[PDB]
Amino acid sequence: KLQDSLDAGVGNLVDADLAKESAKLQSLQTKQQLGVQALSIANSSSSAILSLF
Amino acid sequence: KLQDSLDAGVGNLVDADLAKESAKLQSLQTKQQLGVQALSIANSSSSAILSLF
Repeated sequence: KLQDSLDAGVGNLVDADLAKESAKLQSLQTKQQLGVQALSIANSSSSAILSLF
Repeated sequence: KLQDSLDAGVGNLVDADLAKESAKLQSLQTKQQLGVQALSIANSSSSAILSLF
């Protein structure tokens, strides 16, 4: 019984809550795609100077 | 485990950060179009002498 309670306590300390991690995974992937699009916009923004001459 | 760690370290030493490279590609290409236009404006400048005489 003592070894069982000790394993359960170590698990309470280290083990992760996978549901919260799945939520942050989805939000972060969507944020990454938005960041790639924002980077493409930032590259495209320079082009307007080209036509001025 | 040691093989994987050594490979990851060499990869840190040599791998490129591609997103900054795409941004450099865009800014550089725009710089070439503007520079070609500047070279054309430069070639234009000598024309006025034919009118002056």
